Amino acid sequence: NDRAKVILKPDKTTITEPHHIWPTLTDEEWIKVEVQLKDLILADYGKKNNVNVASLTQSEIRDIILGMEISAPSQQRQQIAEIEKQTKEQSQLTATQTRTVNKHGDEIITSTTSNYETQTFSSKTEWRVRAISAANLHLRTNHIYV
Amino acid sequence: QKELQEKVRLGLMPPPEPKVRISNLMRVLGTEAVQDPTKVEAHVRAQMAKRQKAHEEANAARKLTAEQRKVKKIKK
Amino acid sequence: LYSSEPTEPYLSSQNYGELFSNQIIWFVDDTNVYRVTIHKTFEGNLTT
Amino acid sequence: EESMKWKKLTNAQRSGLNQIPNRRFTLWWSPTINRANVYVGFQVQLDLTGIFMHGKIPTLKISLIQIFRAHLWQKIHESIVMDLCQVFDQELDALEI
Amino acid sequence: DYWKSQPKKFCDYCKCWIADNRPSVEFHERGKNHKENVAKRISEIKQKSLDKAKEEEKASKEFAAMEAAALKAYQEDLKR
RNA sequence: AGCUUUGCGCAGUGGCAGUAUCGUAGCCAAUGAGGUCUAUCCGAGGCGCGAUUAUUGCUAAUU
RNA sequence: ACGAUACAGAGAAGAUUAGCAUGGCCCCUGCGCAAGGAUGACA
RNA sequence: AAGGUAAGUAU
RNA sequence: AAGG
Repeated sequence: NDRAKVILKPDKTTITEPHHIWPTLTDEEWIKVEVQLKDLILADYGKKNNVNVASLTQSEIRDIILGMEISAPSQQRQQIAEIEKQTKEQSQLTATQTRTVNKHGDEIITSTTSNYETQTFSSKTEWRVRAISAANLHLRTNHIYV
Repeated sequence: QKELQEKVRLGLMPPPEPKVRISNLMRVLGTEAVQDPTKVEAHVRAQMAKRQKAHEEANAARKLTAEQRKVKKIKK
Repeated sequence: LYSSEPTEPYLSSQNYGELFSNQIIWFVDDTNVYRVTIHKTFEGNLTT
Repeated sequence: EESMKWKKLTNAQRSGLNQIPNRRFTLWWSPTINRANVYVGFQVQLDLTGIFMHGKIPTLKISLIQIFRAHLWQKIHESIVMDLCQVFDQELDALEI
Repeated sequence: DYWKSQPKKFCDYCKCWIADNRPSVEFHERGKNHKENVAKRISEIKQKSLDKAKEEEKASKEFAAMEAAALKAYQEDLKR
Protein backbone atom coordinates (compact mmCIF):
# COMPACT_ATOMS: atom_id res chain seq x y z
CA ASN A 1 0.00 0.00 0.00
CA ASP A 2 2.68 2.51 1.00
CA ARG A 3 4.86 2.25 -2.11
CA ALA A 4 1.85 2.15 -4.44
CA LYS A 5 0.63 5.50 -3.12
CA VAL A 6 4.03 7.06 -3.83
CA ILE A 7 3.97 5.54 -7.32
CA LEU A 8 0.49 6.94 -8.00
CA LYS A 9 1.85 10.49 -7.42
CA PRO A 10 5.23 10.73 -9.19
CA ASP A 11 5.28 14.51 -8.69
CA LYS A 12 3.56 16.99 -6.39
CA THR A 13 2.14 18.61 -9.54
CA THR A 14 0.00 15.52 -10.18
CA ILE A 15 -3.26 16.03 -8.29
CA THR A 16 -6.60 14.28 -7.92
CA GLU A 17 -9.90 16.08 -8.35
CA PRO A 18 -12.21 15.90 -5.31
CA HIS A 19 -14.67 13.76 -7.29
CA HIS A 20 -12.03 11.45 -8.81
CA ILE A 21 -10.43 8.70 -6.72
CA TRP A 22 -7.43 8.23 -9.01
CA PRO A 23 -4.86 10.82 -10.15
CA THR A 24 -5.55 12.71 -13.38
CA LEU A 25 -2.72 11.48 -15.59
CA THR A 26 -2.48 11.62 -19.37
CA ASP A 27 -2.81 8.52 -21.53
CA GLU A 28 0.96 8.18 -21.98
CA GLU A 29 1.71 8.69 -18.28
CA TRP A 30 -0.61 5.80 -17.37
CA ILE A 31 1.65 3.47 -19.36
CA LYS A 32 4.66 4.33 -17.19
CA VAL A 33 2.53 4.20 -14.04
CA GLU A 34 1.25 0.72 -14.93
CA VAL A 35 4.78 -0.46 -15.73
CA GLN A 36 5.96 0.83 -12.34
CA LEU A 37 3.05 -0.87 -10.55
CA LYS A 38 3.74 -4.16 -12.35
CA ASP A 39 7.40 -3.90 -11.34
CA LEU A 40 6.26 -3.31 -7.75
CA ILE A 41 4.04 -6.40 -7.82
CA LEU A 42 6.69 -8.63 -9.39
CA ALA A 43 9.44 -7.43 -7.04
CA ASP A 44 7.31 -7.97 -3.95
CA TYR A 45 6.23 -11.41 -5.17
CA GLY A 46 9.90 -12.29 -5.66
CA LYS A 47 10.75 -10.98 -2.19
CA LYS A 48 7.96 -13.03 -0.59
CA ASN A 49 8.82 -16.15 -2.62
CA ASN A 50 12.63 -15.81 -3.00
CA VAL A 51 12.44 -16.00 -6.80
CA ASN A 52 13.84 -13.83 -9.58
CA VAL A 53 11.43 -11.73 -11.64
CA ALA A 54 13.48 -12.29 -14.81
CA SER A 55 12.72 -16.02 -15.07
CA LEU A 56 8.95 -15.58 -14.64
CA THR A 57 7.11 -16.29 -17.88
CA GLN A 58 4.26 -14.20 -19.26
CA SER A 59 1.62 -16.68 -18.05
CA GLU A 60 3.23 -16.73 -14.60
CA ILE A 61 3.27 -12.92 -14.54
CA ARG A 62 -0.42 -12.86 -15.47
CA ASP A 63 -1.21 -15.37 -12.72
CA ILE A 64 0.76 -13.29 -10.20
CA ILE A 65 -1.05 -10.10 -11.22
CA LEU A 66 -4.40 -11.88 -10.99
CA GLY A 67 -5.45 -13.78 -7.91
CA MET A 68 -4.36 -17.16 -9.24
CA GLU A 69 -2.25 -18.90 -6.60
CA ILE A 70 0.69 -21.07 -7.67
CA SER A 71 0.84 -23.02 -4.42
CA ALA A 72 3.84 -25.25 -3.80
CA PRO A 73 2.79 -28.93 -3.73
CA SER A 74 2.93 -30.48 -0.28
CA GLN A 75 5.40 -33.19 0.68
CA GLN A 76 2.53 -35.68 0.39
CA ARG A 77 1.60 -34.29 -3.02
CA GLN A 78 5.22 -34.45 -4.20
CA GLN A 79 5.34 -38.14 -3.25
CA ILE A 80 2.03 -38.76 -5.03
CA ALA A 81 3.36 -37.26 -8.26
CA GLU A 82 6.41 -39.54 -8.13
CA ILE A 83 4.23 -42.62 -7.62
CA GLU A 84 1.60 -41.55 -10.16
CA LYS A 85 4.16 -41.07 -12.92
CA GLN A 86 6.60 -43.58 -14.33
CA THR A 87 10.18 -43.12 -13.16
CA LYS A 88 11.83 -40.29 -15.07
CA GLU A 89 14.47 -41.61 -17.44
CA GLN A 90 14.96 -44.53 -15.09
CA SER A 91 18.55 -45.67 -15.38
CA GLN A 92 19.36 -49.17 -14.17
CA LEU A 93 22.89 -48.14 -13.27
CA THR A 94 22.89 -50.27 -10.09
CA ALA A 95 22.64 -54.06 -9.89
CA THR A 96 21.58 -55.77 -6.65
CA GLN A 97 21.97 -59.48 -5.89
CA THR A 98 19.41 -61.03 -3.55
CA ARG A 99 18.57 -64.57 -2.46
CA THR A 100 15.17 -65.44 -3.93
CA VAL A 101 13.14 -68.39 -5.21
CA ASN A 102 12.05 -69.19 -8.75
CA LYS A 103 8.53 -70.02 -9.89
CA HIS A 104 9.23 -73.70 -9.08
CA GLY A 105 10.35 -73.09 -5.49
CA ASP A 106 14.14 -73.34 -5.90
CA GLU A 107 16.35 -71.02 -3.88
CA ILE A 108 18.32 -68.88 -6.32
CA ILE A 109 20.74 -65.95 -6.26
CA THR A 110 19.70 -63.35 -8.83
CA SER A 111 21.20 -60.02 -9.88
CA THR A 112 18.54 -57.40 -10.63
CA THR A 113 18.79 -53.87 -12.00
CA SER A 114 15.18 -52.63 -11.85
CA ASN A 115 14.94 -49.64 -9.51
CA TYR A 116 12.27 -51.03 -7.19
CA GLU A 117 12.67 -51.94 -3.51
CA THR A 118 16.00 -50.10 -3.77
CA GLN A 119 15.23 -47.03 -1.64
CA THR A 120 17.76 -46.55 1.16
CA PHE A 121 16.46 -45.93 4.69
CA SER A 122 18.71 -43.35 6.35
CA SER A 123 18.09 -44.18 10.01
CA LYS A 124 19.18 -42.26 13.10
CA THR A 125 21.50 -45.20 13.85
CA GLU A 126 23.21 -45.20 10.43
CA TRP A 127 26.75 -43.91 10.86
CA ARG A 128 26.40 -41.59 7.85
CA VAL A 129 23.72 -39.53 9.62
CA ARG A 130 25.45 -39.75 13.01
CA ALA A 131 28.71 -38.46 11.51
CA ILE A 132 27.16 -35.13 10.53
CA SER A 133 25.16 -35.23 13.78
CA ALA A 134 28.42 -35.30 15.75
CA ALA A 135 29.75 -32.50 13.55
CA ASN A 136 29.47 -29.11 15.27
CA LEU A 137 28.92 -30.85 18.61
CA HIS A 138 30.48 -27.93 20.53
CA LEU A 139 27.08 -26.19 20.41
CA ARG A 140 25.90 -28.45 23.22
CA THR A 141 29.14 -27.76 25.12
CA ASN A 142 28.58 -24.03 25.69
CA HIS A 143 25.26 -24.58 27.48
CA ILE A 144 25.46 -27.09 30.34
CA TYR A 145 23.48 -28.06 33.43
CA VAL A 146 26.29 -28.48 35.95
CA GLN B 1 -4.13 -14.00 -52.35
CA LYS B 2 -1.84 -16.64 -53.85
CA GLU B 3 0.69 -13.97 -54.82
CA LEU B 4 0.67 -12.52 -51.30
CA GLN B 5 1.07 -15.99 -49.77
CA GLU B 6 3.98 -16.73 -52.11
CA LYS B 7 5.61 -13.41 -51.21
CA VAL B 8 5.23 -14.18 -47.50
CA ARG B 9 6.54 -17.75 -47.77
CA LEU B 10 9.46 -16.72 -50.00
CA GLY B 11 10.47 -14.17 -47.35
CA LEU B 12 9.91 -11.06 -49.49
CA MET B 13 6.95 -10.09 -47.27
CA PRO B 14 6.58 -10.28 -43.48
CA PRO B 15 3.78 -12.55 -42.25
CA PRO B 16 0.51 -10.72 -41.58
CA GLU B 17 -0.10 -9.77 -37.97
CA PRO B 18 -3.52 -10.71 -36.55
CA LYS B 19 -6.21 -8.07 -36.93
CA VAL B 20 -7.16 -6.73 -33.50
CA ARG B 21 -10.10 -4.57 -32.43
CA ILE B 22 -11.41 -3.36 -29.07
CA SER B 23 -13.70 -6.39 -28.84
CA ASN B 24 -10.79 -8.51 -30.10
CA LEU B 25 -8.19 -7.05 -27.71
CA MET B 26 -8.39 -9.65 -24.94
CA ARG B 27 -8.88 -12.63 -27.25
CA VAL B 28 -5.68 -11.73 -29.10
CA LEU B 29 -3.43 -10.53 -26.25
CA GLY B 30 -4.93 -11.27 -22.85
CA THR B 31 -1.55 -12.15 -21.39
CA GLU B 32 -0.11 -8.86 -22.66
CA ALA B 33 -3.23 -6.82 -21.84
CA VAL B 34 -3.08 -7.84 -18.17
CA GLN B 35 0.48 -6.62 -17.58
CA ASP B 36 0.27 -3.46 -19.72
CA PRO B 37 -3.39 -2.51 -20.26
CA THR B 38 -2.81 1.02 -21.57
CA LYS B 39 0.17 0.00 -23.71
CA VAL B 40 -1.81 -2.82 -25.35
CA GLU B 41 -4.78 -0.48 -25.83
CA ALA B 42 -2.49 2.05 -27.51
CA HIS B 43 -1.02 -0.64 -29.78
CA VAL B 44 -4.48 -1.90 -30.79
CA ARG B 45 -5.75 1.62 -31.46
CA ALA B 46 -2.58 2.36 -33.44
CA GLN B 47 -3.22 -0.67 -35.64
CA MET B 48 -6.86 0.33 -36.16
CA ALA B 49 -5.86 3.92 -36.97
CA LYS B 50 -3.23 2.62 -39.39
CA ARG B 51 -5.90 0.60 -41.20
CA GLN B 52 -8.25 3.59 -41.31
CA LYS B 53 -5.45 5.86 -42.53
CA ALA B 54 -4.57 3.38 -45.28
CA HIS B 55 -8.23 3.26 -46.33
CA GLU B 56 -8.48 7.06 -46.44
CA GLU B 57 -5.18 7.40 -48.32
CA ALA B 58 -6.35 4.86 -50.90
CA ASN B 59 -9.66 6.66 -51.31
CA ALA B 60 -8.23 10.17 -51.44
CA ALA B 61 -5.23 9.27 -53.58
CA ARG B 62 -7.66 8.04 -56.18
CA LYS B 63 -9.92 11.09 -56.12
CA LEU B 64 -10.99 13.24 -59.03
CA THR B 65 -9.36 16.64 -58.77
CA ALA B 66 -11.87 19.48 -58.51
CA GLU B 67 -10.79 20.76 -61.92
CA GLN B 68 -10.74 17.18 -63.23
CA ARG B 69 -14.35 16.71 -62.11
CA LYS B 70 -15.32 19.68 -64.28
CA VAL B 71 -13.26 18.36 -67.21
CA LYS B 72 -15.22 15.09 -67.15
CA LYS B 73 -18.46 17.05 -66.80
CA ILE B 74 -17.45 19.68 -69.38
CA LYS B 75 -16.80 16.85 -71.87
CA LYS B 76 -19.77 14.54 -71.30
CA LEU C 1 -17.45 -42.35 -8.67
CA TYR C 2 -17.15 -38.90 -7.10
CA SER C 3 -17.62 -37.46 -3.62
CA SER C 4 -17.11 -33.70 -3.89
CA GLU C 5 -20.05 -31.50 -4.80
CA PRO C 6 -20.34 -31.14 -8.60
CA THR C 7 -18.04 -28.40 -9.86
CA GLU C 8 -19.70 -25.29 -11.29
CA PRO C 9 -18.12 -22.81 -13.72
CA TYR C 10 -15.42 -20.81 -11.94
CA LEU C 11 -13.68 -17.58 -12.88
CA SER C 12 -10.19 -18.99 -13.43
CA SER C 13 -7.06 -17.71 -15.14
CA GLN C 14 -8.16 -19.52 -18.33
CA ASN C 15 -11.66 -18.08 -18.86
CA TYR C 16 -10.48 -14.65 -17.68
CA GLY C 17 -10.55 -13.41 -21.27
CA GLU C 18 -14.22 -14.37 -21.56
CA LEU C 19 -14.98 -11.89 -18.76
CA PHE C 20 -14.40 -8.99 -21.18
CA SER C 21 -17.70 -9.15 -23.05
CA ASN C 22 -20.51 -6.69 -23.74
CA GLN C 23 -22.83 -8.21 -21.11
CA ILE C 24 -23.33 -6.72 -17.65
CA ILE C 25 -21.29 -8.34 -14.87
CA TRP C 26 -21.12 -7.62 -11.14
CA PHE C 27 -18.35 -8.34 -8.64
CA VAL C 28 -19.69 -9.04 -5.15
CA ASP C 29 -17.10 -9.00 -2.36
CA ASP C 30 -18.06 -9.53 1.29
CA THR C 31 -14.53 -9.59 2.72
CA ASN C 32 -14.93 -6.18 4.41
CA VAL C 33 -18.46 -6.64 5.80
CA TYR C 34 -17.46 -7.51 9.38
CA ARG C 35 -14.26 -5.53 9.86
CA VAL C 36 -12.23 -4.86 13.02
CA THR C 37 -8.98 -3.00 13.72
CA ILE C 38 -6.32 -4.11 16.21
CA HIS C 39 -3.26 -2.19 17.40
CA LYS C 40 -0.12 -3.66 18.95
CA THR C 41 0.98 -1.60 21.95
CA PHE C 42 4.65 -1.43 22.92
CA GLU C 43 3.84 -3.00 26.30
CA GLY C 44 3.08 -6.28 24.50
CA ASN C 45 -0.68 -5.89 24.90
CA LEU C 46 -2.79 -5.66 21.75
CA THR C 47 -6.13 -3.85 21.65
CA THR C 48 -9.22 -4.35 19.50
CA GLU D 1 -16.11 -40.78 -23.32
CA GLU D 2 -18.35 -37.73 -23.81
CA SER D 3 -16.00 -35.99 -26.26
CA MET D 4 -15.64 -39.02 -28.54
CA LYS D 5 -19.43 -39.47 -28.71
CA TRP D 6 -19.71 -36.56 -31.19
CA LYS D 7 -16.56 -37.16 -33.27
CA LYS D 8 -16.25 -38.75 -36.70
CA LEU D 9 -15.23 -42.33 -35.94
CA THR D 10 -15.23 -45.63 -37.80
CA ASN D 11 -17.42 -48.55 -36.76
CA ALA D 12 -14.54 -50.34 -35.03
CA GLN D 13 -13.67 -47.20 -33.06
CA ARG D 14 -17.26 -46.76 -31.88
CA SER D 15 -17.57 -50.46 -31.03
CA GLY D 16 -14.44 -50.19 -28.90
CA LEU D 17 -15.83 -47.08 -27.20
CA ASN D 18 -19.11 -48.77 -26.23
CA GLN D 19 -17.25 -51.14 -23.88
CA ILE D 20 -16.26 -48.56 -21.24
CA PRO D 21 -19.66 -48.81 -19.47
CA ASN D 22 -19.19 -52.59 -19.41
CA ARG D 23 -15.64 -52.21 -18.07
CA ARG D 24 -16.90 -49.89 -15.33
CA PHE D 25 -19.67 -52.34 -14.44
CA THR D 26 -17.25 -55.28 -14.37
CA LEU D 27 -14.68 -53.53 -12.17
CA TRP D 28 -17.38 -52.21 -9.84
CA TRP D 29 -18.46 -55.78 -9.07
CA SER D 30 -14.99 -57.29 -9.57
CA PRO D 31 -14.66 -58.74 -6.00
CA THR D 32 -17.70 -60.85 -6.95
CA ILE D 33 -17.14 -61.99 -10.55
CA ASN D 34 -13.42 -62.59 -9.93
CA ARG D 35 -13.88 -65.39 -7.42
CA ALA D 36 -12.72 -69.00 -7.30
CA ASN D 37 -16.16 -69.96 -5.96
CA VAL D 38 -17.85 -68.30 -8.96
CA TYR D 39 -15.41 -69.35 -11.71
CA VAL D 40 -14.17 -72.80 -10.72
CA GLY D 41 -10.80 -73.39 -12.33
CA PHE D 42 -7.14 -72.49 -12.14
CA GLN D 43 -5.79 -69.10 -11.10
CA VAL D 44 -3.58 -66.83 -13.20
CA GLN D 45 -1.58 -64.14 -11.43
CA LEU D 46 -1.74 -60.76 -13.14
CA ASP D 47 1.70 -59.56 -14.19
CA LEU D 48 3.23 -56.75 -12.10
CA THR D 49 0.41 -57.31 -9.60
CA GLY D 50 -0.69 -59.63 -6.82
CA ILE D 51 -4.12 -60.09 -8.40
CA PHE D 52 -5.21 -63.61 -9.32
CA MET D 53 -7.58 -63.97 -12.27
CA HIS D 54 -9.92 -66.92 -11.75
CA GLY D 55 -11.05 -66.66 -15.37
CA LYS D 56 -10.35 -64.76 -18.54
CA ILE D 57 -12.37 -61.64 -17.78
CA PRO D 58 -10.77 -59.28 -20.32
CA THR D 59 -13.33 -56.59 -19.49
CA LEU D 60 -11.92 -56.67 -15.95
CA LYS D 61 -8.31 -57.45 -16.88
CA ILE D 62 -7.95 -54.38 -19.11
CA SER D 63 -9.20 -52.08 -16.35
CA LEU D 64 -7.04 -53.80 -13.73
CA ILE D 65 -3.97 -53.20 -15.91
CA GLN D 66 -4.61 -49.44 -15.83
CA ILE D 67 -5.05 -49.31 -12.05
CA PHE D 68 -1.69 -50.98 -11.38
CA ARG D 69 0.29 -49.20 -14.08
CA ALA D 70 3.76 -47.79 -13.35
CA HIS D 71 4.43 -50.60 -10.85
CA LEU D 72 1.85 -49.39 -8.35
CA TRP D 73 1.96 -52.65 -6.37
CA GLN D 74 5.73 -52.44 -5.86
CA LYS D 75 5.49 -48.75 -5.00
CA ILE D 76 2.77 -49.42 -2.40
CA HIS D 77 4.84 -52.17 -0.79
CA GLU D 78 7.95 -49.96 -0.78
CA SER D 79 6.08 -46.99 0.71
CA ILE D 80 4.54 -49.09 3.48
CA VAL D 81 7.93 -50.63 4.31
CA MET D 82 9.57 -47.19 4.40
CA ASP D 83 6.81 -45.75 6.59
CA LEU D 84 7.21 -48.60 9.06
CA CYS D 85 10.96 -47.95 8.98
CA GLN D 86 10.42 -44.33 10.04
CA VAL D 87 7.90 -45.45 12.66
CA PHE D 88 10.42 -47.82 14.24
CA ASP D 89 13.24 -45.27 13.89
CA GLN D 90 11.23 -42.72 15.88
CA GLU D 91 10.89 -45.27 18.73
CA LEU D 92 14.47 -46.53 18.97
CA ASP D 93 15.04 -45.76 22.66
CA ALA D 94 11.55 -46.63 23.93
CA LEU D 95 11.56 -50.04 22.22
CA GLU D 96 15.27 -50.69 22.98
CA ILE D 97 16.05 -51.11 19.28
CA ASP E 1 -10.33 -45.13 -17.73
CA TYR E 2 -8.60 -43.54 -20.71
CA TRP E 3 -6.03 -45.88 -22.26
CA LYS E 4 -2.60 -44.34 -22.89
CA SER E 5 -0.40 -46.66 -24.95
CA GLN E 6 3.25 -46.69 -23.94
CA PRO E 7 5.58 -45.44 -26.71
CA LYS E 8 7.21 -48.16 -28.81
CA LYS E 9 10.49 -47.99 -30.72
CA PHE E 10 11.21 -49.93 -33.92
CA CYS E 11 14.80 -51.14 -34.28
CA ASP E 12 15.48 -51.01 -38.02
CA TYR E 13 18.61 -53.19 -37.86
CA CYS E 14 16.81 -56.05 -36.11
CA LYS E 15 13.39 -55.21 -37.64
CA CYS E 16 11.75 -55.54 -34.22
CA TRP E 17 9.66 -53.35 -31.93
CA ILE E 18 10.88 -52.51 -28.42
CA ALA E 19 9.68 -50.27 -25.62
CA ASP E 20 10.74 -46.63 -25.97
CA ASN E 21 12.63 -46.12 -22.72
CA ARG E 22 16.29 -46.05 -21.75
CA PRO E 23 16.44 -49.50 -20.04
CA SER E 24 14.84 -51.53 -22.84
CA VAL E 25 16.65 -49.64 -25.61
CA GLU E 26 20.05 -49.98 -23.93
CA PHE E 27 19.44 -53.67 -23.19
CA HIS E 28 18.52 -54.30 -26.83
CA GLU E 29 21.48 -52.33 -28.20
CA ARG E 30 23.93 -54.04 -25.83
CA GLY E 31 22.74 -57.43 -27.06
CA LYS E 32 24.69 -59.66 -29.41
CA ASN E 33 21.94 -59.73 -32.04
CA HIS E 34 21.79 -55.93 -32.36
CA LYS E 35 25.57 -55.67 -32.76
CA GLU E 36 25.54 -58.43 -35.38
CA ASN E 37 22.72 -56.71 -37.27
CA VAL E 38 24.54 -53.36 -37.15
CA ALA E 39 27.74 -54.92 -38.48
CA LYS E 40 25.79 -56.71 -41.21
CA ARG E 41 24.07 -53.45 -42.18
CA ILE E 42 27.42 -51.65 -42.39
CA SER E 43 28.85 -54.44 -44.54
CA GLU E 44 25.81 -54.37 -46.84
CA ILE E 45 26.04 -50.58 -47.15
CA LYS E 46 29.71 -50.84 -48.12
CA GLN E 47 28.97 -53.62 -50.61
CA LYS E 48 26.13 -51.63 -52.19
CA SER E 49 28.33 -48.53 -52.45
CA LEU E 50 31.10 -50.52 -54.16
CA ASP E 51 28.60 -52.17 -56.51
CA LYS E 52 27.12 -48.79 -57.42
CA ALA E 53 30.60 -47.40 -58.09
CA LYS E 54 31.39 -50.34 -60.37
CA GLU E 55 28.05 -49.94 -62.16
CA GLU E 56 28.52 -46.20 -62.69
CA GLU E 57 32.07 -46.60 -64.03
CA LYS E 58 30.85 -49.35 -66.37
CA ALA E 59 28.00 -47.09 -67.52
CA SER E 60 30.44 -44.22 -68.10
CA LYS E 61 32.70 -46.47 -70.19
CA GLU E 62 29.77 -47.80 -72.22
CA PHE E 63 28.39 -44.30 -72.80
CA ALA E 64 31.81 -43.04 -73.90
CA ALA E 65 32.17 -45.91 -76.37
CA MET E 66 28.65 -45.38 -77.72
CA GLU E 67 29.25 -41.63 -78.04
CA ALA E 68 32.48 -42.27 -79.96
CA ALA E 69 30.67 -44.68 -82.29
CA ALA E 70 27.82 -42.20 -82.83
CA LEU E 71 30.29 -39.38 -83.54
CA LYS E 72 32.08 -41.57 -86.09
CA ALA E 73 28.75 -42.44 -87.75
CA TYR E 74 27.72 -38.77 -87.87
CA GLN E 75 31.11 -37.81 -89.33
CA GLU E 76 30.92 -40.45 -92.06
CA ASP E 77 27.34 -39.40 -92.84
CA LEU E 78 28.45 -35.76 -93.12
CA LYS E 79 31.32 -36.75 -95.41
CA ARG E 80 28.80 -38.66 -97.54
C1' A F 1 -23.35 24.08 -59.52
C1' G F 2 -25.25 20.60 -56.21
C1' C F 3 -28.42 16.44 -55.66
C1' U F 4 -29.71 11.47 -56.91
C1' U F 5 -30.63 6.21 -59.61
C1' U F 6 -28.38 1.61 -61.69
C1' G F 7 -24.33 -1.55 -62.61
C1' C F 8 -19.11 -2.56 -61.95
C1' G F 9 -14.66 -2.32 -59.21
C1' C F 10 -11.60 -1.02 -54.72
C1' A F 11 -11.45 -0.64 -49.66
C1' G F 12 -13.50 0.35 -44.37
C1' U F 13 -16.84 -0.84 -40.45
C1' G F 14 -20.64 -4.21 -38.77
C1' G F 15 -24.01 -8.37 -38.62
C1' C F 16 -25.25 -13.59 -39.84
C1' A F 17 -24.66 -18.68 -40.98
C1' G F 18 -20.29 -23.43 -41.62
C1' U F 19 -25.62 -29.98 -43.77
C1' A F 20 -21.95 -26.05 -47.26
C1' U F 21 -18.53 -23.41 -50.52
C1' C F 22 -16.27 -23.94 -54.95
C1' G F 23 -14.22 -26.61 -59.83
C1' U F 24 -16.82 -27.87 -64.98
C1' A F 25 -11.35 -28.26 -72.84
C1' G F 26 -18.58 -32.84 -68.87
C1' C F 27 -23.59 -32.33 -70.76
C1' C F 28 -28.12 -29.52 -71.57
C1' A F 29 -30.18 -24.43 -71.62
C1' A F 30 -34.41 -17.93 -73.37
C1' U F 31 -34.42 -21.84 -80.73
C1' G F 32 -36.71 -22.31 -72.89
C1' A F 33 -33.45 -24.49 -67.63
C1' G F 34 -37.18 -26.07 -64.21
C1' G F 35 -42.42 -26.23 -62.68
C1' U F 36 -46.42 -29.34 -55.52
C1' C F 37 -49.77 -24.38 -55.53
C1' U F 38 -51.76 -19.65 -59.94
C1' A F 39 -51.17 -23.85 -65.86
C1' U F 40 -53.95 -20.48 -72.88
C1' C F 41 -50.16 -19.52 -66.32
C1' C F 42 -44.76 -19.15 -64.21
C1' G F 43 -39.05 -17.80 -66.69
C1' A F 44 -33.11 -19.57 -65.16
C1' G F 45 -29.72 -22.20 -64.78
C1' G F 46 -30.06 -27.56 -64.28
C1' C F 47 -27.58 -32.26 -64.29
C1' G F 48 -23.33 -35.52 -63.96
C1' C F 49 -18.55 -35.62 -61.95
C1' G F 50 -14.60 -33.82 -58.76
C1' A F 51 -12.39 -31.09 -54.16
C1' U F 52 -13.29 -30.55 -48.64
C1' U F 53 -11.82 -29.97 -41.44
C1' A F 54 -19.37 -29.05 -45.51
C1' U F 55 -14.07 -22.93 -48.77
C1' U F 56 -8.86 -22.35 -47.92
C1' G F 57 -4.68 -20.35 -45.65
C1' C F 58 -1.04 -18.92 -42.27
C1' U F 59 0.35 -18.19 -36.70
C1' A F 60 1.00 -20.13 -31.88
C1' A F 61 1.49 -24.31 -28.53
C1' U F 62 2.41 -29.59 -27.36
C1' U F 63 6.12 -32.60 -30.92
C1' A G 1 13.10 -78.83 -27.59
C1' C G 2 9.80 -75.68 -24.14
C1' G G 3 10.70 -73.40 -19.97
C1' A G 4 13.50 -71.04 -16.20
C1' U G 5 15.93 -66.08 -15.76
C1' A G 6 17.17 -60.38 -16.39
C1' C G 7 14.52 -55.98 -18.45
C1' A G 8 10.35 -53.36 -20.15
C1' G G 9 5.09 -53.79 -19.29
C1' A G 10 -0.96 -48.81 -20.42
C1' G G 11 -1.41 -55.98 -22.84
C1' A G 12 -7.61 -52.23 -26.63
C1' A G 13 -8.92 -45.11 -27.94
C1' G G 14 -4.86 -39.36 -34.64
C1' A G 15 -8.51 -37.87 -27.03
C1' U G 16 -5.11 -32.59 -29.48
C1' U G 17 -5.33 -27.16 -28.89
C1' A G 18 -6.22 -21.80 -29.23
C1' G G 19 -5.67 -16.82 -32.44
C1' C G 20 -6.31 -14.35 -36.91
C1' A G 21 -7.35 -13.94 -41.94
C1' U G 22 -9.77 -15.75 -46.06
C1' G G 23 -14.71 -17.88 -48.18
C1' G G 24 -20.42 -17.51 -48.13
C1' C G 25 -24.49 -14.15 -47.07
C1' C G 26 -26.55 -9.34 -45.79
C1' C G 27 -26.40 -4.22 -45.14
C1' C G 28 -23.79 0.49 -44.18
C1' U G 29 -19.53 4.11 -45.54
C1' G G 30 -15.78 6.12 -48.69
C1' C G 31 -13.34 6.30 -53.54
C1' G G 32 -12.96 5.12 -58.60
C1' C G 33 -15.50 3.51 -63.59
C1' A G 34 -19.45 3.65 -67.02
C1' A G 35 -24.08 5.41 -67.73
C1' G G 36 -27.98 8.08 -66.64
C1' G G 37 -32.56 10.68 -63.54
C1' A G 38 -35.14 15.16 -61.05
C1' U G 39 -34.68 20.24 -59.63
C1' G G 40 -32.88 25.35 -58.32
C1' A G 41 -30.59 30.20 -59.72
C1' C G 42 -31.41 38.43 -61.46
C1' A G 43 -28.99 42.42 -65.89
C1' A H 1 -11.81 -81.68 -23.83
C1' A H 2 -11.96 -76.45 -24.98
C1' G H 3 -14.29 -71.28 -25.76
C1' G H 4 -8.49 -68.97 -19.95
C1' U H 5 -1.76 -67.96 -25.08
C1' A H 6 -0.25 -60.82 -23.49
C1' A H 7 3.21 -59.07 -27.97
C1' G H 8 8.25 -58.73 -26.85
C1' U H 9 13.79 -57.55 -26.25
C1' A H 10 17.93 -59.86 -23.88
C1' U H 11 20.75 -64.10 -21.54
C1' A I 1 22.64 -68.69 -21.20
C1' A I 2 20.44 -74.57 -20.61
C1' G I 3 17.72 -78.64 -22.19
C1' G I 4 15.96 -83.46 -26.84
